[PDB]
Amino acid sequence: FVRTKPHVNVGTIGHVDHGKTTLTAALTYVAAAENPNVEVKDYGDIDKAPEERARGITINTAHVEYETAKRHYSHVDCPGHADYIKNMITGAAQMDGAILVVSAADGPMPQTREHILLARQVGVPYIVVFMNKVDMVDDPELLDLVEMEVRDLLNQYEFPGDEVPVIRGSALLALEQMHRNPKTRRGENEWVDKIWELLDAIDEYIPTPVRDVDKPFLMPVEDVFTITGRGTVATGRIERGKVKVGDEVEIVGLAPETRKTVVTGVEMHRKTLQEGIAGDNVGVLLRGVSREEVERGQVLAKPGSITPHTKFEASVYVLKKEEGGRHTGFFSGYRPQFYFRTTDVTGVVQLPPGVEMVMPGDNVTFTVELIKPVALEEGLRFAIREGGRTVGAGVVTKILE
Ligand SMILES: Nc1nc2c(ncn2[C@@H]2O[C@H](COP(=O)(O)OP(=O)(O)NP(=O)(O)O)[C@@H](O)[C@H]2O)c(=O)[nH]1
Ligand SMILES: [Mg+2]
Ligand SMILES: [N+]
Repeated sequence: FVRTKPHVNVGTIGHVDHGKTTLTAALTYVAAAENPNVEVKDYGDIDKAPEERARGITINTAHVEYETAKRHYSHVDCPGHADYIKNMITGAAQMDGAILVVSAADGPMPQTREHILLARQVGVPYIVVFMNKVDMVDDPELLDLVEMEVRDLLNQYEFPGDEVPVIRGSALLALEQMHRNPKTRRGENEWVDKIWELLDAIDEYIPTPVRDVDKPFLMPVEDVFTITGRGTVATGRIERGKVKVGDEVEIVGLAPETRKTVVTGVEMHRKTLQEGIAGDNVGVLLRGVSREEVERGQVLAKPGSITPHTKFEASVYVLKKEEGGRHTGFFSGYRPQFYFRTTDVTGVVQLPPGVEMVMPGDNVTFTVELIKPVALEEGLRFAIREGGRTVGAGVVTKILE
């Protein structure tokens, strides 16, 4: 992996079937007619898992690479199915900016809201909107109506909704055009120009993040698998610092105790790296651990730079039924799921002696006790889900134990 341009992590979010995967595929084809380094990815190359073919939806987050003239992108395509929100969050947790896909035909839908909300509670700082399937919507009035709703929906979850770029296009027709002529450059085709229009927005609207490569190494693990000839790979986006082959690193969280290992390889999009730095989306080849000894939700950290915790105080907003949350309140003993970056863990809600009940729409402080240790830190935003439903959004305010 030779690096020439700044690197940025983007991805696709939005409601089920709105066209996130098709857009992703389209992006690779369009980009590759300019930059020959870009490897094109077909629809089936992205939704490739047997279970994805079987069920006809995206299930796993896929990582595709493309590039523009200005920057190198790692793109994380997420599922929109309500049942795979867990995966969407882990994808979003790797994004420096997200492309919210919204179908012009259907308008914003329940996971349009939930994905914006969750993107925030995993720190996604910027959103561009791609209004898709415009080739099915003749009436300009609705298109304006759809934009209006999306811009306002973003304003609710504290995104500059009146400001975000909203690119109107058709992911399918661009992708069809690139299939008919892969050498199709900018300007020759109106649909392919809409993708360029999207690419331009990402280039200019989504800024390259400030990344501290001097702080202790920290990579939240998004995934773990086995490379047949090499070993166990933990993947993820390096949050800070650097990792080289030969470094001792600690696997932190989700197990009773931390374990140390030696990095024996580092790869970004299958091209081996010498070193991995903050921002990079890498695979870290770990030694002496099977894929049963590392998992999604743990972090790789500079040995002893991080202490996992189980108990904290949070400032929490409980969603209203209208925002897709609970219809009724909960008491102490409520045992929902908590999502921090790529981590997902059961915790126990313990309210203050005065507080007997927490109602939807309430802002409240309580203390949470997790059933496994996790890499936490003051100020870390998180999400609460339970019963296939996002119920709350909070932030750690004080680490207790
Ligand atoms: N007419 C039209 N159909 C489109 C367009 N983009 C996608 N579609 C169709 O919409 C369907 C869903 O597209 P897909 O990319 O799978 O959506 P998704 O958002 O990735 N779904 P999921 O939430 O499962 O990941 C497919 O049948 C696809 O062909 C478009 O621009 N125009
Ligand atoms: Mg998809
Ligand atoms: N996928």
